[PDB]
Amino acid sequence: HNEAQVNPERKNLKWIGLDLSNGKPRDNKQAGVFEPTIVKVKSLKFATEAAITILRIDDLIK
Amino acid sequence: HPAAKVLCELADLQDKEVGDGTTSVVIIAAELLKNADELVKQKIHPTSVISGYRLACKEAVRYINEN
Amino acid sequence: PAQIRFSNISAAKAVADAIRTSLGPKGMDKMIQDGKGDVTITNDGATILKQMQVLHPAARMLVELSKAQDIEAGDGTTSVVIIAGSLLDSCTKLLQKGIHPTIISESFQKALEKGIEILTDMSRPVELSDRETLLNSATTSLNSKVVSQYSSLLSPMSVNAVMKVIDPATATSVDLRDIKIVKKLGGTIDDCELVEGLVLTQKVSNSGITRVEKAKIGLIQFCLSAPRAYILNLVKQIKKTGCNVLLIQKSILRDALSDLALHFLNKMKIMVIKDIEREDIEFICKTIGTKPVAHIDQFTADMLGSAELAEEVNLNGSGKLLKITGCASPGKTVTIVVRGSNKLVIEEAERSIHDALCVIRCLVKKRALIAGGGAPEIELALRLTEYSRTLSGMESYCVRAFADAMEVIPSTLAENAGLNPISTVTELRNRHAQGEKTAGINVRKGGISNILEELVVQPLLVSVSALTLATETVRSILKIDDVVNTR
Ligand SMILES: Nc1ncnc2c1ncn2[C@@H]1O[C@H](COP(=O)(O)OP(=O)(O)O)[C@@H](O)[C@H]1O
Ligand SMILES: Nc1ncnc2c1ncn2[C@@H]1O[C@H](COP(=O)(O)OP(=O)(O)O)[C@@H](O)[C@H]1O
Repeated sequence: HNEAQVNPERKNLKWIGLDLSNGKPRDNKQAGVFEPTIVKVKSLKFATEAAITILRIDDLIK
Repeated sequence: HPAAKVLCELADLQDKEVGDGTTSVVIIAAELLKNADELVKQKIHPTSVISGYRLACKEAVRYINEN
Repeated sequence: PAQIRFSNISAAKAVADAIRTSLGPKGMDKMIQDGKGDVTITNDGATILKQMQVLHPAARMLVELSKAQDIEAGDGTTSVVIIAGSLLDSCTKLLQKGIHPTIISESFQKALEKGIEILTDMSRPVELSDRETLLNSATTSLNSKVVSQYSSLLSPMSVNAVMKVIDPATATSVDLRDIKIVKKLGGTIDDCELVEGLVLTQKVSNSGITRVEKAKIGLIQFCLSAPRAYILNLVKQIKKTGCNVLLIQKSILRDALSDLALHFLNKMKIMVIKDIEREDIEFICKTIGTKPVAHIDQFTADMLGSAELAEEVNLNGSGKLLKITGCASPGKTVTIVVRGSNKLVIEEAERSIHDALCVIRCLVKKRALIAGGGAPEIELALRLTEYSRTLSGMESYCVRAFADAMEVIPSTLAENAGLNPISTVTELRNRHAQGEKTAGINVRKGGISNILEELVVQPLLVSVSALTLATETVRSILKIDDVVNTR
């Protein structure tokens, strides 16, 4: 994914997934492992919210 | 633990929202908490950390929506 | 003597420190598991103090400070406690320096009067009614929350209730008595409406007529009881007087209206109303003008109330309310019809309305205003220090210590903003000395600057009352010499 940014021509190298069978990097859009965008986006939102809420609850002494 | 209570509550409501992702959201939240604790150990106030996390999420959803 | 003064100082400072970091819009929230399984999660100082265990007298006095500041103005509840803690810590040095507490108390009183007069004379007051600036202050208070999108639905209605009756109470100040409040579960937030006079929200179920223009109103708290001697007499009295709307009080027995009594009260189809909260009973009595009499014999022709319209109309579709207008002296507590299917749009709406009514009354008690964000505190810490330099005598050091202890509020405000507290508070002090009054902190934009970009703005009375109460309580604590048990 570094080459997806430094190299402006290797744009279609971004979906290199994790091939759990052979344990090697693998183009994953061709492979077909897929996730709904809403799932990832909203999970990121909730992870951030949970981290923020726990991190706010700090100013205690015990 | 009350913090565990909050984390499990967020995981459960996320499950009720979309379904898959509870384990991923819990793992990511724990990793963020560990890293933020390491940061605040270095004399960075948690409010700056929280603002940075919010900015990072706001930028990450935009990056995903374009790629 | 001093052995108990030190204990009081330590206890008060400890109970103030436990809420020190909760100040500001970026206030950090707390979680104290002191109880029997209490999940404490909030950043409001008042609730933390009132839920905190109170064992030392000094802690009780500080909680009383919080309560008095809340009732007086409703804002800066944590501010007064933090100021009191800072003052106590500052005067600890004076006490160990050999100054008798009477000198400290007198110097604090002089500092109080000087600070009050400097804070008000060169502040920014409002001259005309200027409902625009009241709306602006409300928006600075009513936005950035769940009720932010409902500001244009809640603040203008409160402002209209204010302009409807400019109550000449406490120097023509709009008090807590504009137009009596009601609220009913269900509906939507858009269903809010302003009423004029007494309004009933209790359940009524009459299949006949309950709508008469000359709505005579009676209050017979004496209901049916299990022994005919004192059962049917009230029906005859009502029939002779001709009352159509008579709320029922169950202060005698639960069986307020039995089947036979209801059928006897069904011949005129009198309005039946139950479950009236006691705090609103006297408000309703003074609204109608009738007396809260629980005796049927005392009930006479002079007991008849005044009304113009009384309908059990299903307002907003499914909201059954009884609006009454043209009474003797209505206007018990500002009306906001809290309608909403959601739970949060009820409790948060009511809390925001209470904050708005407090701040509106706060600005009408005195028409001066100051810019928040630590500007008044640094201004005091500068001007009172200048005074103490000009002030003679040995109390000058006590006045200087008072001024210095007044610096905590901007420091903690900036610390909760993540800035380096010392550097930013002293930079603000320099900018304030060489500049203008309105220099404050920009907490939620990452920086320090003037108020014109910020315009947080708060009424003068919140700061005035907080300062006055904090000084009075530190005076009282300092004058304490011993506490004795075994009454
Ligand atoms: N064929 C696959 N190859 C690699 N990873 C996969 C595959 N199928 C699913 N995953 C992984 O499963 C994860 C989501 O499953 P998970 O969150 O454990 O489900 P649940 O939320 O029900 O526990 C994703 O992070 C995804 O990477
Ligand atoms: N948006 C803001 N920008 C700068 N300062 C603020 C802002 N909001 C509040 N403040 C300051 O922070 C203080 C918060 O008062 P606080 O004691 O927290 O009230 P309460 O105890 O009712 O929550 C106020 O005195 C105000 O001057």
